[PDB]
Amino acid sequence: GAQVSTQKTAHEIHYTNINYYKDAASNSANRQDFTQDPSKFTEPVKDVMIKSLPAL
Amino acid sequence: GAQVSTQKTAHEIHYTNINYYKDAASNSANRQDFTQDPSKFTEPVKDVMIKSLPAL
Amino acid sequence: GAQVSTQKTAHEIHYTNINYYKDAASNSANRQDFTQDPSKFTEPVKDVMIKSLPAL
Amino acid sequence: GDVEEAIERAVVHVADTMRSGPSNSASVPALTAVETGHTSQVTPSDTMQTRHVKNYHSRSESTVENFLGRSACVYMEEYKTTDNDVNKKFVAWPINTKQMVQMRRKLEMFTYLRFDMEVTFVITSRQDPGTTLAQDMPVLTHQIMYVPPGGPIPAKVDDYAWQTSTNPSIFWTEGNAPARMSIPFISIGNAYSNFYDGWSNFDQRGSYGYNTLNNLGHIYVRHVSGSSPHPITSTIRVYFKPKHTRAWVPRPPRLCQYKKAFSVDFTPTPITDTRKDINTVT
Amino acid sequence: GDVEEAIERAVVHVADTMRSGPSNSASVPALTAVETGHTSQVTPSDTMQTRHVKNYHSRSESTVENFLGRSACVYMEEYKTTDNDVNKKFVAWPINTKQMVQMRRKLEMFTYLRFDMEVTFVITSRQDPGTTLAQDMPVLTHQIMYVPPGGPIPAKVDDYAWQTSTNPSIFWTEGNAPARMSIPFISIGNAYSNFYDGWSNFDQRGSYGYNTLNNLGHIYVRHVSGSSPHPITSTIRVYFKPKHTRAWVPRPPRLCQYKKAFSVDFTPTPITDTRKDINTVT
Amino acid sequence: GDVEEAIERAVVHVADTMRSGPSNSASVPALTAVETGHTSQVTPSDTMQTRHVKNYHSRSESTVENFLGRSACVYMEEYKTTDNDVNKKFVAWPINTKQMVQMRRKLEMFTYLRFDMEVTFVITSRQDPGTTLAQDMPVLTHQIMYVPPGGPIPAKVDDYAWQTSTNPSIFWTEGNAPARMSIPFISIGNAYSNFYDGWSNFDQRGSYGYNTLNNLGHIYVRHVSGSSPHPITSTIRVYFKPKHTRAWVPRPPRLCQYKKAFSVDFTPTPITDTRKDINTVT
Amino acid sequence: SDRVRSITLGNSTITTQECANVVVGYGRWPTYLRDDEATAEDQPTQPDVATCRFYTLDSIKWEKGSVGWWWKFPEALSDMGLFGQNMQYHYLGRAGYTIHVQCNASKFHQGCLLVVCVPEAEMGGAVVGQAFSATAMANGDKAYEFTSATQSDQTKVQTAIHNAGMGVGVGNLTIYPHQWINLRTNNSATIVMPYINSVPMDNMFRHYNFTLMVIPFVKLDYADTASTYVPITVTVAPMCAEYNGLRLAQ
Amino acid sequence: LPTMNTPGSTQFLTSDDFQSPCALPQFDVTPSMNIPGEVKNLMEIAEVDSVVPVNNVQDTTDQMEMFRIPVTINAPLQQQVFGLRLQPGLDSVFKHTLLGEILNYYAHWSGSMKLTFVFCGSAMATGKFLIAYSPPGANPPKTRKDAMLGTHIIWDIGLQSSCVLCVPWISQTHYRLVQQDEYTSAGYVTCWYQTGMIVPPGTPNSSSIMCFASACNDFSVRMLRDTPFISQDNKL
Amino acid sequence: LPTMNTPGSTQFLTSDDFQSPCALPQFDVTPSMNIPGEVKNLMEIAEVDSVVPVNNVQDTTDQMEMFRIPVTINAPLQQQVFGLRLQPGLDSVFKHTLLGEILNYYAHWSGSMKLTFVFCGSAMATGKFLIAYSPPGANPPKTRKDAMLGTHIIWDIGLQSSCVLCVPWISQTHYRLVQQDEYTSAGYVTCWYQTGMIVPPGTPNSSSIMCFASACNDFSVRMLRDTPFISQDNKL
Amino acid sequence: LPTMNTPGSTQFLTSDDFQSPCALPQFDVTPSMNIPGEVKNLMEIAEVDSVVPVNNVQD
Ligand SMILES: CN1CCN(Cc2ccc(NCc3ccc(F)c(F)c3)cc2)CC1
Ligand SMILES: CN1CCN(Cc2ccc(NCc3ccc(F)c(F)c3)cc2)CC1
Ligand SMILES: CN1CCN(Cc2ccc(NCc3ccc(F)c(F)c3)cc2)CC1
Repeated sequence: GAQVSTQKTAHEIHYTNINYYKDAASNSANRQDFTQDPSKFTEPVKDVMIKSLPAL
Repeated sequence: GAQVSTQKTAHEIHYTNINYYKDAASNSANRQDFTQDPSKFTEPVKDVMIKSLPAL
Repeated sequence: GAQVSTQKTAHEIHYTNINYYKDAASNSANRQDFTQDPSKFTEPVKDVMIKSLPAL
Repeated sequence: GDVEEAIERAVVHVADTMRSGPSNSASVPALTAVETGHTSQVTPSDTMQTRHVKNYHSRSESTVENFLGRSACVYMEEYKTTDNDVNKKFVAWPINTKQMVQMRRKLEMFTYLRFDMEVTFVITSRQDPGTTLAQDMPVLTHQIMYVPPGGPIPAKVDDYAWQTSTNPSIFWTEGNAPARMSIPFISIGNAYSNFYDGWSNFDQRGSYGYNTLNNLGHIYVRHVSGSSPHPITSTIRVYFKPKHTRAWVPRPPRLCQYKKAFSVDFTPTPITDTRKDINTVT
Repeated sequence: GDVEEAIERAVVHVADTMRSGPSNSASVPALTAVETGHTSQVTPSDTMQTRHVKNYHSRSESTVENFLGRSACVYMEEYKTTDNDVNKKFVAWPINTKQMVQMRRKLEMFTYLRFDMEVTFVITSRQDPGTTLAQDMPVLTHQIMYVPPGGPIPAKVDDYAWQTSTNPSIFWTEGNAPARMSIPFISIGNAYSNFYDGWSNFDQRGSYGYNTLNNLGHIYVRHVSGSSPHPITSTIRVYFKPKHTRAWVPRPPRLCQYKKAFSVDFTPTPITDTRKDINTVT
Repeated sequence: GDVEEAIERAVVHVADTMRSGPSNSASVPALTAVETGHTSQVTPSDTMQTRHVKNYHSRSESTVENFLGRSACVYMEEYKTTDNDVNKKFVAWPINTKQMVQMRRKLEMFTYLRFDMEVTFVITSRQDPGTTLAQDMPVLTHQIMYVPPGGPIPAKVDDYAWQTSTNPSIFWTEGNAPARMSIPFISIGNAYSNFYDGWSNFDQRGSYGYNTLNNLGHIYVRHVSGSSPHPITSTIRVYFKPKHTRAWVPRPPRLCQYKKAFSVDFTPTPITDTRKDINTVT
Repeated sequence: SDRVRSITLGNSTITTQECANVVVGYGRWPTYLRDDEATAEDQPTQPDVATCRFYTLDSIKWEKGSVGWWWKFPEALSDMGLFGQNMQYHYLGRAGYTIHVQCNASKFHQGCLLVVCVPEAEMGGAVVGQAFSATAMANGDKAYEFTSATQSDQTKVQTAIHNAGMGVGVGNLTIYPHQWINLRTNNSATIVMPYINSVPMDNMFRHYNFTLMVIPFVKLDYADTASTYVPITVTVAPMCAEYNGLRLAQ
Repeated sequence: LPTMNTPGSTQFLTSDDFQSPCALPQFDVTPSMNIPGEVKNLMEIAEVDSVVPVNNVQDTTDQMEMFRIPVTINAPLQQQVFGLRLQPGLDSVFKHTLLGEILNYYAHWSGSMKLTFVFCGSAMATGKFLIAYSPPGANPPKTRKDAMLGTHIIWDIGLQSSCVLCVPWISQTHYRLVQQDEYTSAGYVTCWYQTGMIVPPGTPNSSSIMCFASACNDFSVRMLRDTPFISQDNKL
Repeated sequence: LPTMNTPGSTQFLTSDDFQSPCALPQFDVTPSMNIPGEVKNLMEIAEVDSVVPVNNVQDTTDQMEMFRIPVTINAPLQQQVFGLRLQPGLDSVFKHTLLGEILNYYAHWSGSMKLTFVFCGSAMATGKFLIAYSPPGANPPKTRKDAMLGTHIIWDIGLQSSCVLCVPWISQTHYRLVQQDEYTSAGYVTCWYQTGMIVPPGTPNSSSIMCFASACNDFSVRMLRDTPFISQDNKL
Repeated sequence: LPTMNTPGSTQFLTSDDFQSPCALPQFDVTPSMNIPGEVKNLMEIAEVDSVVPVNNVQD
């Protein structure tokens, strides 16, 4: 039961991982996630504002 | 001959195991069993009693 | 997820590789590439010259 | 058959709480009768209005497997590399789990047990104080030997018995990881017994108590060939870690302090501590 | 099922720049109103002509997982193998992350955290200076014991409490790799809290601040059985490395120097450094 | 997908030699004109009769990957465990590849480079000579810390900065294998530059040469807690091994001996050695 | 026009004829506790309308020399209508809030205010290594004064404005939910704050959920007018409040 | 096969799970037998009732008195029968009960609790009692009027001699510390006379009550820890 | 199974990723809860505005003055309002801003920046301002005629009280050092009077402006490094 | 898992090829650019002409 995934590298490559312990806390760091969303802190307003239109 | 099973983690993940020795006593602890039944010590009576109904 | 490839040896043979780390910089040296092209430094002229024909 | 894929055990979460509203009826869940020896199965939903709650808590850490699945010291002893007294240069320990208090109390919560054993040895050395200490000695080596009941017992460090041909043994060198082994279930009965309310002889005479069933053997340790110009003292600690455990017939935990390694003798103790009066809550 | 083949996360590159030409219209992207508390989303393409550019830069290294995924010292202490003072032969440290400044400041950028922990121990020894140093001692061994809150606490190096039966422990020998373990999320709440603006007692009295929620336990260390003719001093360093991290409610980084290990007390500090005048740029 | 089976690279052998016979024609392969800056592509088959030969030679060992794929010392330094001078108990080295001559010359055959780095550390210790040497000390431990540009710099062995929370570090103990790590391509530009014919300030003033682009940071090393009754000296050697290399714009190898670690300064040197006369061949 | 806003909670209404948008916490609207996230067993009480309404919390006076003020919640509403009674009679509580801060002045006045809600705004004592009572930081609905100079009295919190009494740069408070009241183009600020905490519920007498701060970044100024000060008023309204654990009154 | 050792090699962790060689190869174990009463989880023990020594009056010459709660025929209209703190792992009352012992091996606990009271008076005696649970607060109740505000049940004594008070799990956190403090308080439990005890002629003037403690089916524990009740100074 | 240890075995690297044994086997973690305001990347913080203390006049008795840029009714036709170097991680102006703090944890940075200016004068006041960004050069601008050559925007004060100047990313290298030097300079930013500020009778003669700094959506950082702003001498 | 170390363990060979941990996890490298004049083998250099100093007359 092995997992194969790509590894970080511009535009110019696989590694295998296996878990040996029965506790999920023993796994290695999952530092491959890159999803993000800044609208929570930058646009917390109630009514959406179009950049082109005047603010008020 | 490898075994794949889930690992403990709320609601937000596999590990591989292989046995190397010919004696079952050498295996790792099987601490993944969670079945339990307390009726043996809490309800040892002969005639089942309904909680809603009076005890006597 | 294992890779199998030939290993250097005249005319008289496989090795397996697996990547364990999540960063491509950790991989081993890829010293199996042998493509080359010297025309960049030896024939940098604009008009191709045929060896048999006179240079000028 | 490169992967078996063991099915999930299915996390067993604790019971949820169901919404309950006002009630007025002849059913009386609260009233019961403990005289039957039956513990009531009421829930908070049966006595006051409650909201719906989903519990994701699990009782994984309370399993007997996990409760007893921790290594614990069971014995420690000292022996010198060189000395005048022959008996002081090696250890001879009859195996038993009653020497150290914490592990004893943990085990004594169940009448019968059945498990595999994992044994680990921690060995350390130190130079004894003295007037002259300047010496050079290579790394030391130690031997651990297990003697099932009835086997020959060495009488000195350099006895012939140390040439084990059937007795399992471990040779270990300082600076490496601690030694380890696995031991299967080696009881003549169907389960280890922590308590034994009986005698040895058929006429109700002789030894009494759990001392009668203790016949697990001995353990001997020595320095292989180290013999320093000046004394060197070493200490060994033994750790037990049950595996694949099953338990039967739970019993109340002990309250009085232990006083003997092969008996239940004790001194009467107060039930618990006291307070100013029945109403004091501060 | 010999290979799962986890799908690619798909490198998320930063936004590109689109070509823009001369404009003359009633739209005014530049003008906005910060009074709304909304940060403007303008781009350079909205105020000057720009060429088309493909950006291959990525924000991989700025993730919270990577930002906090570095081991850092959190505590160091010294203990002697032999000495007159009993309290000086072992360490007793209440667990907390506020002792060392850098790691504290890193953590304090988020109000709430939830992560697994990876702990590593670095142990070193040295012979104390003295008039006579000629001695021979085998390799030393150390024991690390973790005591959850409410458990028994040893009072001396050779106390009975060192016979751990339920408390996890590590036995380590010098010359090998540093010891290591993994610790899951062990908070009673749903997340660790770096700050707590509240009191302990319900009448707004007693302890105040994050000191109230610190109940992680203790760590004890000792030499197993080493007792040298001459003193030997050892030092232990503890390193924490969060894993699988999640963070909430960011807060501005601290500006004033730390002064207490269990309080936010500080001294007023200037906002920043000064320069000759508002126009000086040299 | 248990096996990928990477296709063979197909050994690229050198060109063969084709059989050639007597010729008499207007074609003149031998005659050319170097004024065009074009190197002639003639072969021995074009000027004398030759037999057919199959060449199995390969140019595998001449690839840039293999040419630079060898670890080489780049720096060595000494530091004492205990001494009066604070600055003498630890090392602080600004990273640069110009210190050691051989590796410098190897790199300087290309104008631009782009590669990953593999770093290995070799550490050794020795007891300083003195009148009294009889002492006993456990194994020593060392710490290596990497400080990117702009980070805090320690000023003494026991400074607070040694509590790395973001700066990567390695703790190593003597008697084990040498420490090692991998470093990715960490240049702000698209490739490392060995040479830089330019200035720092925009008015053609200030620092000149490759010293301007050297901003890789520092490396610090110290004994963790070792403090012996008598001085002990340690030495550290740093080895660099490029991986996944690409090179551009080759340049002629250097001829004059190096004289400065951050400049191209040199002294004029003869082109080559001499002989008796133009005809001497003995 | 989007310059006019109207908010109706319970039996109270707020109308502002000149205002900006309404910031909404971290993009999360207040809501009741879900069944799969709760921990307490017994039925909660949800006295909407009776408790979800606007409560004006006294008034301050903005002078040319003002430095700022702060309030701490929910303790500020400790004795305000049925909300206070419910908070007294219950062990656990949970509720979001809607904060509305009014400040109006003529076209000829100038000034700028920063309105910000700081969750878990822990504060340090005036003298390091010295404890203070629960009276120098919250005493009901009364507002507390910041200080331009460094505080010296040991019985009260460090009031140095530029550090915000938290050891952080005052200019960096923008990270928290906030709004600006600029007299040129604004008269009020509205913030909707969801329930933020590390546990589903908590006691409201022992824990200060969040702190409200008003800081004049540009000091008030005017010339040749009969008005000497600009009053400032604060109005709050709990939303989706629910209590649990009925006990005797504290 | 190239390899590199990561940190943590050669360490001995007392809570690890690794395979190790067997010292007695091909050993034949004794066949298993299904002994009655198998236990597979300490919670099964934790849910069994046990008597609570509520009468800790600092003057108990006879130890068995600790289990008996006195009750009298003539008492003021409203009077307190007993009161205690709800600290199952720390308070002296629950410290040594069958439930308390289990918790002391752990650090965190959560869930509801059951308190069962049994009237051991005469058959002709009668009375009513009010039992109330007060969540955490600034001050514990002092009079019945204060107690009756919180969760409570009115207990009537008749043919059924036992009544159960279920203490609900009301807390701000999912878990509570066994070594409880001000932050994680749990409240108080008190009992008061509702009507008083009445007896006919020729009966004893005093009676006794007993209390039983147990955990509900949602109870659970976490973080194993070594208990502090048992200690030794020298090897046995 | 034959094996050989490669160099690097038994070393402790502070930034490694390896599996290790768990010290608390089968531990039950508390259920997760979705607290509002989750953050998954420091850039999300970096894009939030923060006030820039531009008025560092070496004579600020009152600290809060550092945030106010003075403006006067009567000034020469062309006059400079302020000027500063564009060194977000090194210059004292941007050193301690919400953006500057994040960069100081890294060594390389790239991308564009936003500077927002808000006029906090009276409602009756009016004026125009010229804000220009000058790429790196031998000499910074000295007069408006020099400044207007580079990138700039003419700001008109009206109902909309805020204007945004987007500083484009113009550089010879893909990245720039946080510890900036002559080689990797970034240029200057200056503001000048375009028309001047005019006020009617009965208004204050002075006004103030504030500046906000934030990063665009193409901003990024690299090479984590320990910040130099915080230090200690003794264990706390 | 039983194992035995063969000779050569813990040695440092300067021309070995082994994987090692990365000290800067999830580091984002600068995008590649095709600079003119890439060289992939020293022979390419070796085939370029160069002037030979034949007149070594010791004077
Ligand atoms: C009366 N029983 C005896 C067993 N005791 C538990 C027990 C069982 C076996 C052991 N050790 C078995 C063992 C394991 C490994 C050895 F090398 C060895 F010699 C012996 C220790 C404690 C419970 C009470
Ligand atoms: C109030 N919180 C306490 C936790 N602190 C973070 C934290 C959490 C856990 C730890 N260590 C947990 C731990 C890990 C391993 C052990 F062996 C051990 F005893 C304890 C250290 C810091 C943030 C503030
Ligand atoms: C001006 N360039 C600088 C780089 N130099 C090559 C070079 C690049 C990087 C390094 N070392 C990078 C490094 C690798 C590992 C570390 F721990 C560390 F701190 C730094 C050494 C030489 C060529 C000339």
